[PDB]
Amino acid sequence: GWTGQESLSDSDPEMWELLQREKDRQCRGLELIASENFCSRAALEALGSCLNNKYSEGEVVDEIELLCQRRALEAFDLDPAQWGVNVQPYSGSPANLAVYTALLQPHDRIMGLDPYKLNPKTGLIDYNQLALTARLFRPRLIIAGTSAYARLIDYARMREVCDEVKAHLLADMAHISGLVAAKVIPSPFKHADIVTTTTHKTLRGTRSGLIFYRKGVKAVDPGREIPYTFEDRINFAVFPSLQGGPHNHAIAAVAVALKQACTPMFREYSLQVLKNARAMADALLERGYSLVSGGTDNHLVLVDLRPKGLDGARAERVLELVSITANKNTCPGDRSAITPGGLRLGAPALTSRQFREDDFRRVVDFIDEGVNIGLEVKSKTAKLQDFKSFLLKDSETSQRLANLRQRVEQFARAFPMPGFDEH
Repeated sequence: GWTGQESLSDSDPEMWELLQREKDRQCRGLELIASENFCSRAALEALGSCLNNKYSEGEVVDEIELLCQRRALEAFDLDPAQWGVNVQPYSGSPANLAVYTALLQPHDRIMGLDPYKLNPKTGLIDYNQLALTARLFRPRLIIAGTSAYARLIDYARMREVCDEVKAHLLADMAHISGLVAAKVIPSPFKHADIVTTTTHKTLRGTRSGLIFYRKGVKAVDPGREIPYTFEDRINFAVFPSLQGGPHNHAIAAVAVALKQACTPMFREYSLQVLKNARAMADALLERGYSLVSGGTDNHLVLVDLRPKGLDGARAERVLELVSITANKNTCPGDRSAITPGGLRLGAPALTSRQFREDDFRRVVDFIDEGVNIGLEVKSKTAKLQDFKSFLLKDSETSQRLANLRQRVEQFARAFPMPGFDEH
C-alpha cells in the first residue's frame, strides 16, 4: 500500500469477501473427509509471519528449524540418539519421494498397499500373502500406510517380513499421525526404519511434510557398533536434490502444531476422535449399514453401500449437495474405480469443532436421509451423469435436497470453528 500495514479487508474488499464466503461455507458444512481438518489460528499466524521475508538454505531461523526438529522428536517420544528428522519437506509427497530416491537404486523392487492386498473376507491386510509374495519378489522397501483402512496396522508383523527379505520398512502415518502422537494408538516408530507424515490431517496444522529416520547404532558384531546410514542420503535427497530453500514460515507453522500435539488437551482431542469414530460406526450398524472390517479402531469408517443398493460416487454427490463432504472409496471385490462401492467417513474435522458422540449420531441420521434420496433418484435414472443432472433439474428432488441442506447447515453453524474469526 502506502505502508504495507493496511488490513486485507481495507486494501482488497473483493478478496476479503471471497474469504468470508469460503469461511461461511466451512462453518455451515459437515466435513467428513477423513483426511481433512481445521487449522488452528496459532499455526496460521506463524505461517503469515515476517519469516516470509527471511530467505535461507543448507540467527533466529536456524533456531526455528532446530526448534522444529526438536519439537518433532518430542511429539513422537523419540530419542535423538536413535531418530533424526528432516523438517524441511514442503508437503507430504516430497517427504515420500525424498525417501525412495534416498534409499533405492533404479529398477529396485518396492511393495505397498493397493503391491499387497486386503483379505476381502475380513477386510484386513492379508499379512500371510504379503509375506509369501515378498519372498517371491524380494522388495528392497515395503511401505506401511493407507488412507482408507479402519484398523490398526500390524507394524511388528511387517517388520518380520522386512527382517526376513532384508527390506527397509517405511511407515506412512500421514492419516493417523495425531493419534500416534497422543499415544491413543500404537506407534510405528517401534518397528519402522523410516516414518513419513504430513502435518494437516490429525496433527491439525498446515500442509507440510516430515521424514523421520533411524540414526546411530543399528547392531553390534558379535566393525563392532554397526551404524544406520539413512541420514546423509535422506538429507541430500531433500536439499539440494528435490527442493530449494525451506519455507521458514512454513517450518515455524509446523513447530507450532507439533508443540500443540504434546499437550494433554491434544490427547483428549485424540481420544474423542476415536470415540466419535466408534459412535459413528455403531449408529451406521444400528441402521443396518455394512462396514468394511465390521467397524473401526481409528479415525475413520469405511461404509460398503453395495448391500444397500447405492454406490459411493452417487452417495458422495447427493451428500455434497446437502453440505455433507465425504469421499467415495473402493471396497474389496469392486469392479469399477468410477462407481466404487464405498464411502469413507472420518471423525477428525468435526471433533475439532467440539462434536461429541451424540452429535455424530445426528450426522449419521442426516447421511441416512441423503442415501435415501440417492436410492430414490437411482430408481428413476440410468447413467451416472443422468443421476447427477436429475439432482439439479428434478423439481421434487431439488426441493427435498434443499430441505435437508437447510437443516444440515442450521445444525453445523452452531458449532465453533478453529482458525481466525472472519477469514
